Amino acid sequence: GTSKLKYVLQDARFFLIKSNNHENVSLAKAKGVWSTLPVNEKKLNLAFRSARSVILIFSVRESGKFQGFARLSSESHHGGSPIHWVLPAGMSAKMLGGVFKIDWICRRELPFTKSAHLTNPWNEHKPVKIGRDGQEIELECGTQLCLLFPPDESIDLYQVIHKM
Ligand SMILES: CNc1nc(Cl)nc2c1ncn2Cc1cccc(C(N)=O)c1
Repeated sequence: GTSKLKYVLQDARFFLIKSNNHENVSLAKAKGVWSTLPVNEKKLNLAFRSARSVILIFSVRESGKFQGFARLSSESHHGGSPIHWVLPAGMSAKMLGGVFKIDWICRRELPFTKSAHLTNPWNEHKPVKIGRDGQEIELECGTQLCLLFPPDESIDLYQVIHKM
């Protein structure tokens, strides 16, 4: 069902994550980690303390889709085997230092064509697919967007609710 999902999304904050390549999103799904640029890293650390759930909604650039969504389980931390991110033109690897742990809520795709009726007040009411990496999505639009994804029956939200 969707009752536990709605509970997790209750009073959550939502952020759009734009990745330049599929390889890093695949790595994030396999390992439960994400790294972003320092400007967005600071925003996510502040949000993590402020909200019962912080949700990252992922979209690979030029894919025309979202690839899933996940909940932050930690603030960013440095120190660990450098994740073997595929670095775009000038990512320095030092800018992708700072690793957040995430718990996937949905690893299924959603095409942008399915979200065309959702606009984001925090980005001038443009369609929610439009936005830069780290753009915050207002609560009602973010909740609706997450509910549009196909159910991911491989995920049990029971352990996620306990992190809360
Ligand atoms: C593992 N984390 C990531 N992996 C990849 Cl492949 N792309 C990411 C990313 N995080 C943000 N992006 C998008 C991006 C790429 C280069 C420059 C900017 C800029 N704002 O100038 C933004």
